[PDB]
Amino acid sequence: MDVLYSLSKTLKDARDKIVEGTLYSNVSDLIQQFNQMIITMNGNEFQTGGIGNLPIRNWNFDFGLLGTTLLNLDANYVETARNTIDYFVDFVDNVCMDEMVRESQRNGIAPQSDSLRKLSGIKFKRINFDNSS
Amino acid sequence: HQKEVQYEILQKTIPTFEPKESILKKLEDIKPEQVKKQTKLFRIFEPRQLPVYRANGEKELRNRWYWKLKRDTLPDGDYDVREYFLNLYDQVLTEMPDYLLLKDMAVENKNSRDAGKVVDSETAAICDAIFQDEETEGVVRRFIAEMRQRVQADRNVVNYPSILHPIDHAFNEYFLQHQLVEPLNNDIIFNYIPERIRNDVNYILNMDRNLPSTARYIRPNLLQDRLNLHDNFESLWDTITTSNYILARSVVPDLKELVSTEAQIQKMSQDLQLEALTIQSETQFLTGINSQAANDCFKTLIAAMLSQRTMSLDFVTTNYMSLISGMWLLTVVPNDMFIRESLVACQLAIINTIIYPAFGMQRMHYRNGDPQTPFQIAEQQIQNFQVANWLHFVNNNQFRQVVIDGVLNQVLNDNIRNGHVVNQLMEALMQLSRQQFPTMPVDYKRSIQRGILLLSNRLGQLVDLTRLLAYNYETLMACITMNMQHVQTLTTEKLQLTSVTSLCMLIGNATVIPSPQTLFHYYNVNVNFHSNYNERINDAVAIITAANRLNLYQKKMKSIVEDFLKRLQIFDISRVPDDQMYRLRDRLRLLPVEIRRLDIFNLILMNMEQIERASDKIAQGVIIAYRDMQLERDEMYGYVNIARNLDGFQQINLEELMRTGDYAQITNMLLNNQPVALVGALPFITDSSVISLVAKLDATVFAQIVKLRKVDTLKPILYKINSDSNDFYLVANYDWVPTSTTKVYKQIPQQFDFRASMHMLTSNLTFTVYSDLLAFVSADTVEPINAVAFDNMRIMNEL
Repeated sequence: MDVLYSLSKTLKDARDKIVEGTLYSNVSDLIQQFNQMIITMNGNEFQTGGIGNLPIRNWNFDFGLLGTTLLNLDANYVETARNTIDYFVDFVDNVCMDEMVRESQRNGIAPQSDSLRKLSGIKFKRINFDNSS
Repeated sequence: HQKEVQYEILQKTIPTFEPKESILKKLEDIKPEQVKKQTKLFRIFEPRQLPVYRANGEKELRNRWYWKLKRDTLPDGDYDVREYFLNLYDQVLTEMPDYLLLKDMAVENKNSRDAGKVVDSETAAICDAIFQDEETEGVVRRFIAEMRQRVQADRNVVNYPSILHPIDHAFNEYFLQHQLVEPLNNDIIFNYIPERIRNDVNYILNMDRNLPSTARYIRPNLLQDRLNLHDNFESLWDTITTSNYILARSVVPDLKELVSTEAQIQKMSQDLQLEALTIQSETQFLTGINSQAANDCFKTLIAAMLSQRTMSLDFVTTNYMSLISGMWLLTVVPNDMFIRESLVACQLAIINTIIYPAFGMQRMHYRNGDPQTPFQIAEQQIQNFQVANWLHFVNNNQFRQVVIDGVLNQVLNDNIRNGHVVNQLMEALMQLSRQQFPTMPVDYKRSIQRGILLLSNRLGQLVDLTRLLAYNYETLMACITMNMQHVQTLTTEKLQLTSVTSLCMLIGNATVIPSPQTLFHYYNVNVNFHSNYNERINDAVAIITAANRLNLYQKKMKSIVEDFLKRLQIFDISRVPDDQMYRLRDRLRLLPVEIRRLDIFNLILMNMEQIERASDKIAQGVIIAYRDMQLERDEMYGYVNIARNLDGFQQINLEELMRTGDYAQITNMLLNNQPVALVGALPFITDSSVISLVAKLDATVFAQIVKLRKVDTLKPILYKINSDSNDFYLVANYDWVPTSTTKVYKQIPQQFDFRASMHMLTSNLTFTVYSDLLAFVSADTVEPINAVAFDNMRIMNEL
């Protein structure tokens, strides 16, 4: 849950802050967090959605890191970031939907969908950051 | 011949200095980060008196104070200006002080009526010049005469008046506000000692020194590896583990009171009865058995584990005494410390010469690449509990990983640390000494069993040796500061099994532990290396990020990476493969910049434009307007064809034009007299001749651009017409407006303002910085006869 929230929060920050012309100092910490997220998610396969009419979606992560060398963000930087962000937002939305449609009598607090169970592993805890909601 | 050639091909890719041993010196000459002190205030600007002119161009009777660059050395061309500011960034970083004590720079104010002092002597000179100036406001004069420093010795604080340009003030204020000296006390020194040494009762640590409250120290930067050189840098990691292995070798203690080599050799010969055998190598069997080999084995094992440098096993298969010793070696040393092929070879020799023949088992047809080692197969295929249990331990005696004080450590099974597992080994080999060896010729069987018993009957010595090895390893590992990453290295340290035999047959009961001074030296060298590594990473990252943010696109980060590796002191850069150099560049790019360097860079980047526009030898551009524009009336020139801005003109970037080589647009515009503004750092000619303006020579300087398709010789004319011109009467005695068709995009010097330049600089009155913290510790040890292990029993108990 903390990892799913961290993914979503990183993506929201990236959508709101990785904008054309902005000082790299406005995004540096976010770029570090985003690159950490990419590194952690790279090489991992996820499957979401096999309950009801929720379609089966397969997710593969092989993305490049965002640059760190610019002084102000330009169109190229924003476009690369936007493509990666679009894929990640789609994945997070599907994982959230997959979790929202499942329930359990015994351990209903614990994750139910396979993707959130995979994201509960230690190899994803690095993604975790500011939990402010 | 062939083997050397192939090994040389491999070694040419490894940046290890070929005389391995000499690396020790290079590691020991790495010092703590050098402490930098400021001797004077950092200044880029000075006040200077310049002549001024009335609106009619007549020189006035008073000069005016203006800020000017002390060193005006700016080049032409925008790219070279940005290179200049990168070099300025490097200069500031190298000369950045770690602390400041303003009283050292405090000098006397000549006009003070209250024994006033200022920092620094440049401020004194400026203040005297302002005090003497007739155009100075009386209030400023009285304030110079009254302004006072404040020395509060009780609070250890000083405040001094200074005159500084705002940029110079920003630099000096940053230096004052961000010093690297922290208060130093006995608690910090005590905590600096590794915790596992503070808790070992074999070492007695005392603090027989009083630190004053004025004591200072600079913390080492012991951040764990941000480059992850243990991942995907085979050559660099091989060099790192080699250098660490050399250092660990230097700090491992030498063994004392070994068994007499003559006596043990004769005992071994009598038991083994080699002469009575038919072994084709009778002499070689006991060669390499001596005190030097035993000490070398001790050092090699402990140092290899300390550096996590992979070991290879060198043995003769026919030497079953070597294999019997290798059984102990595999019992105590984790199997992952060996290269897979060597471990498999030694285990397979032990299986197919000693163990399976002992139990009458068919020899193991082992297959290379099997996920199971020969011992892992034997553990399942052997039914005897002694041998199977010893095999099980060997199969699982790999290093355990644990983080202590933020440092990853490779630690041993507790049965190794207390030496209990040697008993199991003893048990197994006692069983092997009772075995029939069904088809084996009996003299050879007797020799094998007697060698087995030669190792078996040293059970007490072997338990003591295992405990001693483990204790020395743990005590020395306490001094490691960088993560002990376990990787199978490109090259290995070759360990002779005859040296293992020497250690096993010759060790006595004389405990030897690291000296407290040896531990402190080892820890200090480790800390110095770690700190230097971090500081060179930070320097490289800062320069790379500055070059990128300054848009220095011709800059080669490869030279930066090479300088970084050279400053790490342990790499022969000529033998670093190109792929690893580029990977190093890529990983360095991803790291963020350290706060102090990034702040200095921000200061430089924000003040770059002001510094560049203060230069008297470059203009920021030139507007070619083929209309007649009146010369501006500027207090600094008289009449001057100076442009305040570029509003109203298309801009051609001169750097872009130089880079592309495409002169079509500029040539078309110049041919067709299309008004334009050429933008970029340009040298200019100062022409004071009215006749030159009437000749319209400022319009004659651009055609060479088209002729040569170059812009690096463009030198526009900046007219400076005033009463000092030889032909100024033409302006004065005729009715006409001086005009030109070109203007020079340049800025006017900032006037000196006393209120905006006077600051109070604050610092500590005085402190003493210290570097060798462990020099404040009195460190004794117990008598080695009384040294105990982690289990509180004596390391060696056979006494």
